Amino acid sequence: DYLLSANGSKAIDFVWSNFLKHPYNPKLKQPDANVKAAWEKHADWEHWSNMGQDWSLNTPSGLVPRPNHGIAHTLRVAQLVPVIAEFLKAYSGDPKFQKLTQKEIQKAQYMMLFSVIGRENDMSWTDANHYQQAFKEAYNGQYSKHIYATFKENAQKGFLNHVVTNKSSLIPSLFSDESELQYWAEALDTGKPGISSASGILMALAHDLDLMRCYDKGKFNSLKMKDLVARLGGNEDAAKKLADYAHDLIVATGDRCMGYGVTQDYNYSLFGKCSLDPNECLKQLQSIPKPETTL
Repeated sequence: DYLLSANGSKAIDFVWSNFLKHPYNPKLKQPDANVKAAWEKHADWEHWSNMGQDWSLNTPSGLVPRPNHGIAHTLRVAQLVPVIAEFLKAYSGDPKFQKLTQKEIQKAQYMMLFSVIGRENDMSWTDANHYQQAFKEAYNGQYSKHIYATFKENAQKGFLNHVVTNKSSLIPSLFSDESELQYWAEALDTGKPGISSASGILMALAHDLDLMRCYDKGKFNSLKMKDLVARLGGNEDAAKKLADYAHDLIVATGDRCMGYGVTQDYNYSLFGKCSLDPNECLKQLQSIPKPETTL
């Protein structure tokens, strides 16, 4: 509901125009020859080609950059936030979800719009660690700045640039004061915030659910589904209805689904409409009914 608010739509337009519609960084497409060789020594690491994975996607309506972390992904994880929050209040039994206010839910949803704007490639945190160590091995202990640290500062500066000229709209209708705005500026990280509070968990589950778009069924059920079921008081049925909703949002945007339910490849036509026009993407997400807490 808040994605249609004045603050929400403005944040959506900002992250799209300034970050999400722009290509990745060519320098971070692959490691150098030396780092590659050190990377290739670890036959237990995923290949260094992870830095170049999901660079862009060809589509009837145009070339879609960062297809795995674009506007479609961003809008979905935001759409999931208030829905998951209502499922947690009903099925968790955990007091800190009960103390979650509507205001905090709106902020959590708002912050997820900035969750992946700092990315310069599609590599994971586990991939970025591999780069740093492989770099260190190839150059005998030489320091290299962690790529996700660069991602965070990029996202921060983007967030700071937006909120600084819209303080009157954000405070106090969304953020109570500048200090609470300061809290989220420091908490903002790639994918999910570094906090483990009520809002932090809520935002983490939204990010985790949408990972069914790029995770195989085996990895998704083991790494993501179990703690979602565990978060809802071991209610696999409630977790299923939530995952069904995340699935339907992905299908609605023509995105690929690999880890849950009726899997599918890209719908290049539909995915292109949504990935190149946030309002068209939002319109598709609105075609899916909000799941009620009852089974």
